[PDB]
Amino acid sequence: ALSEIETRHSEIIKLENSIRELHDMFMDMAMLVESQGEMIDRIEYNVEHAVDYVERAVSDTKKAVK
Amino acid sequence: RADQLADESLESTRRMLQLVEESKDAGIRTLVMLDEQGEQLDRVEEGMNHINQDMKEAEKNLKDLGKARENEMDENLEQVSGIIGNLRHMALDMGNEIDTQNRQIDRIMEKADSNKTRIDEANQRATKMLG
Amino acid sequence: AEAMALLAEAERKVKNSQSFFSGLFGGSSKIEEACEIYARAANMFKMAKNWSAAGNAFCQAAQLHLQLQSKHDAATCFVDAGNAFKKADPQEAINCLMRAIEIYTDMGRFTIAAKHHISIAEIYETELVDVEKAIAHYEQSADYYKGEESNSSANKCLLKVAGYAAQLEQYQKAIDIYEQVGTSAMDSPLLKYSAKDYFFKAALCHFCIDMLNAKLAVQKYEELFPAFSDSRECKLMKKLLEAHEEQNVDSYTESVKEYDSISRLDQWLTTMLLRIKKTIQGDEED
Amino acid sequence: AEAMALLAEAERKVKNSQSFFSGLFGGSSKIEEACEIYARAANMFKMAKNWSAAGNAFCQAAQLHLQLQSKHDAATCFVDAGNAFKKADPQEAINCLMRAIEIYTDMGRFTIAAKHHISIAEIYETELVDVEKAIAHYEQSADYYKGEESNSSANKCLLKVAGYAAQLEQYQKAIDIYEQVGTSAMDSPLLKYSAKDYFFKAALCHFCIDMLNAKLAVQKYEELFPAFSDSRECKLMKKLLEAHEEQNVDSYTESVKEYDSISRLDQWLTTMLLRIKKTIQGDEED
Amino acid sequence: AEAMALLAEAERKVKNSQSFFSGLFGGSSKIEEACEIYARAANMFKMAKNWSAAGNAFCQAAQLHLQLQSKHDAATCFVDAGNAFKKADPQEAINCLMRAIEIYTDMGRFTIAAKHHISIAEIYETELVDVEKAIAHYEQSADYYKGEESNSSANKCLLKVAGYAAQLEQYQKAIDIYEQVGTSAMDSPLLKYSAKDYFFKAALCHFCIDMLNAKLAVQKYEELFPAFSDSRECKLMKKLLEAHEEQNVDSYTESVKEYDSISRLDQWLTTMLLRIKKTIQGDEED
Amino acid sequence: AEAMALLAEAERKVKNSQSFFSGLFGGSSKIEEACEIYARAANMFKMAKNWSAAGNAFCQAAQLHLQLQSKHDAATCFVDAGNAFKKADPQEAINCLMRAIEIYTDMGRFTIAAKHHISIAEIYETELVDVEKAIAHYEQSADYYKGEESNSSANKCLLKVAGYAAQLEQYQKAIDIYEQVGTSAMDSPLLKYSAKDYFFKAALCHFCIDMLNAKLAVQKYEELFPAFSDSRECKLMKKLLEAHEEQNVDSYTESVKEYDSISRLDQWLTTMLLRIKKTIQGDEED
Amino acid sequence: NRRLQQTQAQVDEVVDIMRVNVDKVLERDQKLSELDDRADALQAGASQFETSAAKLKRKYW
Repeated sequence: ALSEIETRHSEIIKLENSIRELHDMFMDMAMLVESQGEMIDRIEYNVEHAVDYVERAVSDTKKAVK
Repeated sequence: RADQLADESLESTRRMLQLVEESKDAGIRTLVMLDEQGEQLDRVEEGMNHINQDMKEAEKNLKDLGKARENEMDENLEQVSGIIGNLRHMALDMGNEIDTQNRQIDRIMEKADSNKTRIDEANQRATKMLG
Repeated sequence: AEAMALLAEAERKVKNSQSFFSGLFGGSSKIEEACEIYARAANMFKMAKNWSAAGNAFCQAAQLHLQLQSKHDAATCFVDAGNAFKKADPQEAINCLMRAIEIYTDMGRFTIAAKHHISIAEIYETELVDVEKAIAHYEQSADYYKGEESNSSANKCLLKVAGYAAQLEQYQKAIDIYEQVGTSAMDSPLLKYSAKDYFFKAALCHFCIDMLNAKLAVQKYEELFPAFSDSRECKLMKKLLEAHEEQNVDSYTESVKEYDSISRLDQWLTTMLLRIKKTIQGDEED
Repeated sequence: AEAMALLAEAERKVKNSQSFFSGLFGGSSKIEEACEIYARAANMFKMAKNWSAAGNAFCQAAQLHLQLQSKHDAATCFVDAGNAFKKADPQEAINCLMRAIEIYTDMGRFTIAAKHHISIAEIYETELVDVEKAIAHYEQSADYYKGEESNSSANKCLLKVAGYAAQLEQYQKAIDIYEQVGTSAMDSPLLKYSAKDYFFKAALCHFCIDMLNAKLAVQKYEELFPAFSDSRECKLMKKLLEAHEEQNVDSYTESVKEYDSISRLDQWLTTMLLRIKKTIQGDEED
Repeated sequence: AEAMALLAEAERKVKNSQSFFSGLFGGSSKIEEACEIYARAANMFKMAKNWSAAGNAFCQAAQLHLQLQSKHDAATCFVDAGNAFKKADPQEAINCLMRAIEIYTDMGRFTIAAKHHISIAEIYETELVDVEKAIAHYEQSADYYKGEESNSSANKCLLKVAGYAAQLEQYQKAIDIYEQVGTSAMDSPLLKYSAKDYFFKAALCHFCIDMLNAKLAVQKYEELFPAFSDSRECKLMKKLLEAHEEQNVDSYTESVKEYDSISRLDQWLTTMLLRIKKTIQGDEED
Repeated sequence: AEAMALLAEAERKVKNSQSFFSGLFGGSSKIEEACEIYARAANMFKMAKNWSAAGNAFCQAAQLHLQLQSKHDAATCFVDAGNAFKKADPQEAINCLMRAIEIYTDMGRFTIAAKHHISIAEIYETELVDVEKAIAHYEQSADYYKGEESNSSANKCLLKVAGYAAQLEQYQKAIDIYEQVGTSAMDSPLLKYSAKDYFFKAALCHFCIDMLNAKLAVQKYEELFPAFSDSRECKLMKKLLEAHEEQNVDSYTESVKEYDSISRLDQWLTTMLLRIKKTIQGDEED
Repeated sequence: NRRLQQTQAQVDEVVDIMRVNVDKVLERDQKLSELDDRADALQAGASQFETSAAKLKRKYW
């Protein structure tokens, strides 16, 4: 009976639908997580060293009061 | 078109199995990357608590200084459904690894601007009593 | 080692100098010492898992820290106090946070003011049940995020506002919020998907209207029938609109019974769907 | 605590001293004192949400800061001013940012210069509606990102450049940008995924090219039957290329209607697709 | 250049001055210099991959750094030493870390204290196999994370505690942990999915139960086949409860054979399933 | 504002003072001047798109800085120089980086050292095409990552090492690397899924062994049957192992053609599978 | 229709978590960028602090 085989169909496509769109979000995600990764590399970097320069600044201030 | 709909929609579920498989692997990178990001921040805070101290001392030192078709079909979909187990292993952990860090990042930005100010004041009070 | 000992010493030193004690200078150098004391006490109170004492102690250390001029680290102390009372058994978790925001606020640090502002409304709702003030907070906070142009965060807050606004019967004021957060979400194609639920919510909220609004909102909605995401938005709404306009608490509660199969309903939806289900019966068995 | 009062005090102290008021040494602490004043005013202005009064206030404080010897925190103030004007009712947001970048740039701070540069081009488009200059900025900024070996941001910007370039008839310059952003994308197996859409966009863009500029760029693509991600990129393209080489505005309009079933068509694609639809019809009755 | 030389000189300078050399202020600049020395040695040792020497050297520089009165930067060194010994040849990996936490803890930095606390229990388990002490750490650490309202990490620890609690026969104490970590997981619609596995584990963990404690836990679980995720949770559980109540050590063993098809069984599950498989056999002879 | 002028003044000042110029003190305070000079010039050089000049300029400021005793700000500059030469037209983009690591390494900053170490081996391969030195760097770098318990980056690098090692005919050393990276990946359930491909590679890699080194490696693999993931690993391998132990290069070339469906064969695989497709034929015509 | 409706929403439920992922991951991107403008602006003053702390060294040491 087509009324039964046709019903199955409409349900599978509408299933395929919601699918591909969701998967789209997975892709964009990996694309977003990446951009953020390279941006944090510069953050930590500038911060890490920022602590190195200050570490030398404080070491001098301490020896500037003795 | 029975067989033309039970196969095309199935042909997609097959092109769908890999999809979530491809997104799962792509998601794994988010796992290893958000894990690396969490580590590289543990040291940031370390350097943030490092500056917090030194400044407090410096400031004080300056004061002291101033003064079987469906059987397989299902298996292909089951794999897509099982992947949720991996999709769960991601969104969760990192999803929470997000809060902990963000709440920490703000505490990092503040002190970051805090020390900045105390440096401008220290410099001003220092200039008036320079060589 | 002993908290009581420190709290006491701290007290003896936390007091504006006078007489031969003041001499020429006196203030900051002392009050700070006491701050460090109370902090050291609140610490052991926290390891001992007494929290309450730890929190009240942080309140002391913080207050004193303000008596020295250094508002920043102080406010952060209030945050520590808040985390204490929060994970503790007494209240005050609300006061410490208000005392933190007043500072981040008049200081000029609105970004964080809103960061803790949403935490505040989040406690004032889940605990104090004070929804009116919670909403006032979610709102003012969203205004700050919007100020920083941090759209996303501002939307998170707005979503909170509207979401709880519909629960407090404020349906119209909700649909409007959904409208605004909708026109400010299509500018970014990274929210395309998201733009749906908004229209579904805004169309579900009813200020006891006698027809459209919703029939007009579903119309304003731009869908592409061969769509996939959108299947979880207007398509249902239409059926609901028809089930509403036509007093039939059998075609509405049924369509929601079917929809609850392809898209599980959350507490929110259910609450409102039932409210509508009641408006229908209350127009029917009347 | 009155802004007007502060603004007046600030002006009263912002002036190079001489004669009796000078004494011997000038006083950068004065100009800076005035800066703190204006800042304090701009803050309460942003409080009451007068923005137009906050922004112009920051400008003052900012300008004065330069008269001191602190370009850094000054530029940051210019940013505060830009953020104000942005979320305000007047303009100036463009001037403040240009005044900010001149500083970050001459200071040796390109990372940040580009961070605000993209914001700029984003304003000159979403607001002033001046894409011809916006693209210019999206580009120079992508160049700065490309200098900091920050492939990511560089590509985001390039994508903006080409994206709006196609909308400004610049179809060829668009494919070129897509080619570059495509070549410097395969190197990293992290972009392999999205690397499809680039080829689809590029092949779609046509500088009125009367040939197979795309049919040559469609085969250049490395598609794979089993690769299902690919079925969402060139597979359609080929079918479109045949529908153009035969002036059949029916096979193309049908293939796009079918493709809108397996892969939704975003606003962009739609616009360009109709542009090609016209190149076809137009070549029929032309 | 030579580490031996540095280690020696570091010893020469690591001593309170005296006579003219001391003058008026010997200061801690010397003890600190020695610290920089030993660190410089531990460094080349870590390069040569001698680790042992590197670690012990860091311990030296660290201890001296304590003689300097700068706990923070010291503790971090203790961590360096820990990272050394850990991925080294000798032991001490446990010692350094304990000496690190005593500092982060007394200092008031529980956030980082828990960070190394979990690393500790992780080594005390994957190496020393001192489960009873590891659980104590995973737990206390989870308490700290819970205090920092960092639900995340707190749960990451609790899961460890319960997970390794079932291995120590502590089945009831395990299910309870799963109950708590579940209750403080429903309040957040961001844990809806995982909430399954918890109920599966808790329902599996049986403290020699006889009633329907699991049938009751599975009932507490709101399942609706349409909320499909659940399939990988209780659907099996019920079948297991049936094969258990029917003392059929064939249906249970068949069910574990089938479920291992729809959802693979990790180490944990396996071991426990066999324990239940024995409770059935031992009941068959009852 | 002229770079050409600054480069001159910098030179005129970079020189160990003496006589009157030295007065009483001097040295670092003079060399530092020339340092910021060259940096100031390098900036405008990078502004005029003269990169080459900018890079050589940074090289000057850098070397001089070393002549002041501040390896830190120096190495960072060397990196800036590398960033210039890289996105420039000359070379030395490899020299600057080496000169940077020699500093980050001897200084003790292995974390960041490996951070640039991988960038180095990445350029020495995508540019210089010096796989020999490339592998050496990818490796040593992974060793550093392994020291900082950064299992993650460590394996990323190992994967590079083995990956390109199989290309240099180093099949055996490759499988060994895959074994190591495999034993240090199962401890982390966050990698179990990917752990398959490792065994697939290690089994595909053949150091001209005619035995069943692979039939033994495929057995060492832990697979059940209903594994959604495992379908992309050994299942094929066995079919390949049989097509070899029967000198039937027709079932192997067919299996690679079929498997190429459920899982697209990337470059690597193609090359090795061809090196396996040849051995069989060569075993036939022999 | 059995397995169909079964696998139907099985993903419609996975379509939600990503809606949360894409957002929670984008909210971070902007926050980190905010720290990039402050953290650097901080060390920017550190360049002054070092020199300033040195000038104090030649006056009291």
